Amino acid sequence: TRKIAIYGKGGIGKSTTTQNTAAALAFFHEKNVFIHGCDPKADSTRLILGGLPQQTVMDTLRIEGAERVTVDKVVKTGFKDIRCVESGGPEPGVGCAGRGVITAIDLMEENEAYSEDLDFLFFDVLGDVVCGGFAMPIRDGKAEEVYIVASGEMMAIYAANNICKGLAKYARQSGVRLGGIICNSRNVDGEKEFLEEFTKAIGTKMIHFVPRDNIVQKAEFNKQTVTEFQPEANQAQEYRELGRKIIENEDFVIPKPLAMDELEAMVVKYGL
Amino acid sequence: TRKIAIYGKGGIGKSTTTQNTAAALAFFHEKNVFIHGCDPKADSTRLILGGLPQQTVMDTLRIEGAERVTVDKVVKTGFKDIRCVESGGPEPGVGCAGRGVITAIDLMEENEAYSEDLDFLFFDVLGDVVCGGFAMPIRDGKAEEVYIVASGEMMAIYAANNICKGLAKYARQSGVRLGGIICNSRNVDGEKEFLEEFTKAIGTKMIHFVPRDNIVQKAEFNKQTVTEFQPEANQAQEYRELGRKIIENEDFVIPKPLAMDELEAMVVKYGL
Amino acid sequence: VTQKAREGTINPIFTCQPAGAQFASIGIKDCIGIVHGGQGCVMFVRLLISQHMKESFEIASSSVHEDGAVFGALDRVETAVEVLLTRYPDVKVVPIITTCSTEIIGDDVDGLLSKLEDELLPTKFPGREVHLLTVHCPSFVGSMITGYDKAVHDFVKKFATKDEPSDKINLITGWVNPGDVKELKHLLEVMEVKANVLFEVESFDSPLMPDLEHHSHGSTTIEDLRDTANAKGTIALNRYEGMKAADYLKKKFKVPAVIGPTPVGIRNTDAFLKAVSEMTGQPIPAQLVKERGLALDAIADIGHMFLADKRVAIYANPDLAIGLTEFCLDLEMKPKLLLLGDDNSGYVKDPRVLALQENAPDLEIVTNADFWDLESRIQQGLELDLILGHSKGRFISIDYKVPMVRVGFPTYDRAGMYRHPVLGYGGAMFLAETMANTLFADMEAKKNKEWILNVW
Amino acid sequence: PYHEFEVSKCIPERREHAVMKAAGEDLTSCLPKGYLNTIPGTISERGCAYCGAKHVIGTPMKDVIHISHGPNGCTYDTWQTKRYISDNDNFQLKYTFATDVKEKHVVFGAEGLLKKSMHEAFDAFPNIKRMTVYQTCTTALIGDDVDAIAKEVMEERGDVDVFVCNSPGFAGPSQSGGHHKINIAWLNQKVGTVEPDYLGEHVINYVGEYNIQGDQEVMIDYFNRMGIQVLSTFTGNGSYDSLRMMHRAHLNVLECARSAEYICDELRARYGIPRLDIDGFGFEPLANSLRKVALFFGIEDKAEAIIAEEYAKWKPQLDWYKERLKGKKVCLWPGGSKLWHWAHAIEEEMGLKVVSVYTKFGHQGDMEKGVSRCGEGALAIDDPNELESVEAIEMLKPDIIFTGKRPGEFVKKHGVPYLNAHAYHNGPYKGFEGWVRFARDIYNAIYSPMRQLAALDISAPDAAITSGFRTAKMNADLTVSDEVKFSEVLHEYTGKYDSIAEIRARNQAYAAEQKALRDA
Amino acid sequence: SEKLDPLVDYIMKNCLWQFNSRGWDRLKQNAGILSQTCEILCGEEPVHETAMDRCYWVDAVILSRAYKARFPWLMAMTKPEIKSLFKALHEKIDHLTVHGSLNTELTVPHY
Ligand SMILES: Nc1ncnc2c1ncn2[C@@H]1O[C@H](COP(=O)(O)OP(=O)(O)O)[C@@H](O)[C@H]1O
Ligand SMILES: Nc1ncnc2c1ncn2[C@@H]1O[C@H](COP(=O)(O)OP(=O)(O)O)[C@@H](O)[C@H]1O
Ligand code: CLF
Ligand code: SF4
Ligand SMILES: [Mg+2]
Ligand SMILES: [Mg+2]
Repeated sequence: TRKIAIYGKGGIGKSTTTQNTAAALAFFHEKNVFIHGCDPKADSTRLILGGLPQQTVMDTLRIEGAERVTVDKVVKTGFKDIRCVESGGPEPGVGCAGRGVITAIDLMEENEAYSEDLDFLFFDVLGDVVCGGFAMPIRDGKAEEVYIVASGEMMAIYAANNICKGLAKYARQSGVRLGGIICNSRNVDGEKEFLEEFTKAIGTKMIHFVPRDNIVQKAEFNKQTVTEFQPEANQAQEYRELGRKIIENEDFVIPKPLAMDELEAMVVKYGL
Repeated sequence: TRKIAIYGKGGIGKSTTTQNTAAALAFFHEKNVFIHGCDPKADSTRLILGGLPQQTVMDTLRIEGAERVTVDKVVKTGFKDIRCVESGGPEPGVGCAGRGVITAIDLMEENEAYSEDLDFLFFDVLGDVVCGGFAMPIRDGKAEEVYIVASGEMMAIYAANNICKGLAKYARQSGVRLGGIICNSRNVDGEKEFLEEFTKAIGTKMIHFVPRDNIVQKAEFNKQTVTEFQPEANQAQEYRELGRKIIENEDFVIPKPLAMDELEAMVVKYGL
Repeated sequence: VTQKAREGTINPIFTCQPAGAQFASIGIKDCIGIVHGGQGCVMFVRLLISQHMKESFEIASSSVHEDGAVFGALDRVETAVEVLLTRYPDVKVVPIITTCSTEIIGDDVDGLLSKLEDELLPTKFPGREVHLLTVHCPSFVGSMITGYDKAVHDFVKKFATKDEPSDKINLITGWVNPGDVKELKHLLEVMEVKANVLFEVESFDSPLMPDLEHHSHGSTTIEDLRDTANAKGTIALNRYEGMKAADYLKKKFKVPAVIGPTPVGIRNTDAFLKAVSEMTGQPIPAQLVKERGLALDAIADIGHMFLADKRVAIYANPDLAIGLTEFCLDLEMKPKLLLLGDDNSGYVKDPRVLALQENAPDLEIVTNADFWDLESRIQQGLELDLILGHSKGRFISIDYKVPMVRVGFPTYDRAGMYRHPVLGYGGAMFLAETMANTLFADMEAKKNKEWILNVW
Repeated sequence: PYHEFEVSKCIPERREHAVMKAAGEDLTSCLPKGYLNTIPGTISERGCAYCGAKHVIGTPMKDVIHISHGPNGCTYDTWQTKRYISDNDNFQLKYTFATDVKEKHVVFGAEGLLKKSMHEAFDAFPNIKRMTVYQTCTTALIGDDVDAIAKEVMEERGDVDVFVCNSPGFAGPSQSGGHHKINIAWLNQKVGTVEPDYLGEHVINYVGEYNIQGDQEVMIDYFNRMGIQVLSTFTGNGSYDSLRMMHRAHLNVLECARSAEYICDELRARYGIPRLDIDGFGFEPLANSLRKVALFFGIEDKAEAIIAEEYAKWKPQLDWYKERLKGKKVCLWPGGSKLWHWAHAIEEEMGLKVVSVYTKFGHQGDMEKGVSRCGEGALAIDDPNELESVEAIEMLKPDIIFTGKRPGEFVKKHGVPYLNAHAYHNGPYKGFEGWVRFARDIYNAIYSPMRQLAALDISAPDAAITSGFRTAKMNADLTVSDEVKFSEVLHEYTGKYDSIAEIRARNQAYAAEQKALRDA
Repeated sequence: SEKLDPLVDYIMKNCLWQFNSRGWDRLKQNAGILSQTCEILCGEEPVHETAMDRCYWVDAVILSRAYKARFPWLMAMTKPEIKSLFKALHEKIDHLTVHGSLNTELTVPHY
């Protein structure tokens, strides 16, 4: 099984792209996919389950206890029998959501939730990796590959660069590798060129380009993915190509982050 | 002094909107503005300072100690003499940014960084309020008003509703209130109607609509706000109007968050 | 001054801030604190106070578990206050002490106080006098010393209220034994000076009564704390255990504050009495001259015969340890090692420490020390005749055959040390004679000129 | 029926945590709840999961650096509060280690500090090659990866071994969360990683013993005399490497099933090692336990010889105290297993009446054991608080209480003497000699002349003031008959203040002899 | 009835083998130990096919010794009534320890 963690800037489309690629992998390529949402607001599997799951691992520990969490109470099955679990966590401004992710992933390991016949295990993480508990998906025994979702916007690239800085530690400790940069288009002038240049300066590749399309919004309003919504749409084929590129990926590297002066010099060609 | 905290979905434009509105407030309305960035990646003050500060409250505590932090080593001055400080914090995947924000705001109160003559103090906070340390800006003696940045995307509205849930709790402890929803447009079909419905449903209002324009990205690539880049442009006028609408705001409420079944019912007319 | 080069701890000298706040709280009458955090954070501290005093004190917990840490635990504090107030109807003061865990996750216990006072107290305890306060004690800052200092400041800030002026002074004792408070109160009573004593911990020693049960408690009242604002002045004996509260009183109510000296030994007791005399206008009377003379006669019997040139290592609470070093120098002993067991930055600026560096030639001061500082220096060849310190360094004394006099907190390996003073003239006589008797017993155990104890 | 306390009416959740044994009821009628969350503000007796893992089970290991990843306070608070001794010169009592986490390490990460602290500890104690890192509250919330650091330190040194215990204080309702965590961690990381050098003909693992005042040494002496090899002891007087060899024992001899049943059940499930629950306390329970162990190996006659010899030596002395203790009431208030280890044996062999039992952390299994072994009318409480204990004393009027130090100091101020159920008083209390030592402690506490003096009010007009002296024997002989008082076979305890010195100096002789023969 | 109460009472006051951590383990403990006790009292020599069978047997040997010492009426009954009595004893111990047990931890799937 290929265990992958998805990182990137906040609101860049980590969850949408993760769910859509999982649906494409299960539908067009007949793959066994598991999604572990690592965000306390628990919105990482709504499109696959067709509605927000109402049992997170943390809600189950709070109600029943750690010893009563079962891989049947918290793991749901959605589109194309994709298995979905949500870490859960607190409401904004209280608690430790980092510790909840640590405990949720620990509990799924102890209960052997991720099967050995899975083909893909996606850890969909939040956008603000503010503590060590949000790096739990890239520890030893967890995700071996990381894809960063970015865009041509400068703050998305800066966030992607920041994640690479923090990812050095886990590349040394657990051997996790950066598989490439997924570019979710934000309709920025010169976006393709900026992504190619940035991915080159840090030593990776832009694995796929995901167009900005409103069919994604329409499907999201309908509680499903694009693949479930409209398999023959162009956007569904874009997720089918991203999934294939992930399947046939063999470029896994340790990113070399850019000092911010290099990134400042790089963005000049695009502010014209 | 009007102390304000900005919340919203990750990457919705909180930092960009805060810096641009602060520039418009200082330039078009001649207001004394302070920005305290509460994001460990410390990118909340780039457009005002013309580049990332290299001294953060947390970097100084790490090198010299808490007792050797001064309001001169960490507080910088940028466009139209807007005073800026960054909380700082760890690189992604280590430590505790939440504690760093608690300590940074504590230190800036101890050292009287916020001068009596300030008209506005903006606490720019990250998008994933994962702990009680990122709600430190809305405790007693801190921001009395909160503006949530959202858009027509259903995840942004869901994040706004989630933030309102946490903000309802503190409204009964601290007297923090919701001043409104700022809509940073993502070009969603039905975006205006969705935002009007959602703000009415929770008891607040859309204070202003900020269009999606590429001049914002161009100015950002040039390390400045639109007001600094092009004062007479249309986007600069939008920030000036938004600044004017904040100045004249008197509608501060305790939000009524929607149960997920209500929000699911509401979004049915938008996916057509 | 040497700062410890290792970053980890081998055998810590002090515990964490919440323990200090808890110890300050048990000195107040009708006060039960709630430690907001894990159960160990309160249970171990109750055991530690029990080791020192051989008595049980009531401190409560909010009992934070995994769901409390992940989801927020302010509901635990709200429940704790309600349960504690319903089940203990005599409680008037409830301090809420935070720990490392709830300081990390940012539980807003200050804002919760406002809600409790507006909703829970008026509703479910109407007409009951209940005062709630917060003491923020992140254990990754400071130590139990800074926790105590902060809690005294917090108690004074909660209660002190301007009113009609009083002839009393404020005596903030610092972290001292019940025997120390008795000595200080005796000195004030001879001088005819009324004081608000922070804290009245003589009732820590409770009697075993025939019929009426009588538990250990503190005796400082809310009225004492309220009246701190109306005093003629504040004398804080310990700069690290009470200068914050005294500075607050000066800044807020213009109550003049005299900081130190810790009245350890003859000379520092004189300086303390002179400060009291200046503050109050009261002369030092002839009875104190006589009690001072009695202590000096005892010291003269043993001084240049047995105490001169004895090599001493000292650790204690910082103020007591520094004062003990000064007393040992006055007694002609040779202090070799002083251990200041936490990261306070004021030690190197302390005028008492600067004077020690100037005129104590063979003395090494280690700041942020642990017990491995003392032990590894002995293993490398430091020769000592005596140790002054508390009981957690007892195995250094046992294993390296250096006798130890039990001072400070906690002293659990000897009986009744909390009942003897180390302050004042009585404490000076007790200290000097205990050092001599510890040395005498050691000479007899090692047969080291033990025949000499006949015609001294 | 479920006992509700007057002091706990406002917290109705407390009703189902107490039962009173009634005639015509069995385990399926009523049973106090257990292993639940604590009610905040009750001033309960419960500790934290770090206590259960580190303080209770981990530290007893004698050749290990026990370093807590966290601030100094957790490490200080558990230092010099326990009485598990070892034949490694009590290294585990004298040296304690912390990383001393500060605020800069909280904000920026404390993994570099942990690695540096580990190297410092190994450097300062070059004869120690084993280490356990314990999580605290602080470093468990921030997400420090201790396992990665342990791997790095091991490969950098090349001759050390590190065990990782991820048991922060908040991770569980009591010490029980810690018990479970450290058992499963040791099993998964460490068991099977070392092979025994020599395997005798009868090999046991002694599980669930923590050598309080030499309790394990007492039991090792008995096993030696039956010719039984104790491969490892979990964990009192235990060495790190022997505990890595647990998978090679013929039999698991489980003493404390509250703290170590997890590793026993899993060794049984994985390696097929049978689990044999035993009692170490009492004459008859200890005799039966020795009989079972010897019977498993077919060496029963050796157990019988030990039992006859020990009965002849100690039964007359135990009966001296038993005659004087008949009918005295006791409250049995430990944390865990000692309530059901003692409840039946104390009534039978010392004549005491057990009027109440409680557990601080025990699950429903401990309570089903304790209710079974207690008489009708005994009060069984789970997760007691201080006010409940006061109410119980005023209702039951015990003559002595077995509890902790601080709870003991509390009940002292209500007139009652106490013996330390946790650390003992003049222990060890295990063995045949140990039971006699326990009986003498009970008798000394109850019949103290000072206790009657303290009950006397000298300001009362017609106060029974006397002069001279009284002895405990004078007080206790007022309760016995002439036949007992002038018995020529019953005599008081004839043992040294340190009963473990001679026992330890015998276990060591045996070890030397066995090594000699083996090496030949 | 008058035969079961002394036997059950002795087990619950003295023995520890019936208080295992999980119901599925308690069932095996009960069955093995009690069947072997019935065999011992019937004059039989139980046969062991596993090390756990031998562990069942040591408890069985101690318990049968206690039953012989304390309940002389057992050695007077014949094998059919001893079997029926121990069948009844097995049911009662199962009901007390597993079937009717209020210990909810017995169904926790992990150790
Ligand atoms: N390819 C896309 N085209 C259009 N909208 C998109 C696309 N990808 C994502 N979005 C929008 O982005 C919003 C937020 O993205 P989301 O996946 O929730 O962010 P994250 O998981 O990174 O926090 C969604 O509500 C969706 O409408
Ligand atoms: N009105 C807008 N039009 C176009 N791009 C925008 C607009 N507002 C924000 N952006 C883009 O949004 C990106 C992310 O916004 P940012 O302020 O960094 O988000 P946050 O602070 O909420 O994490 C920026 O790179 C910026 O160029
Ligand atoms: S420094 Fe507490 S003992 Fe600890 S693992 Fe948490 S419950 Fe247990 Fe100080 S405040 Fe307390 S004592 Fe430590 S946790 Fe921090
Ligand atoms: S930053 Fe991470 S570790 Fe710190 S409180 Fe917030 S969620 Fe917890
Ligand atoms: Mg997401
Ligand atoms: Mg921002």
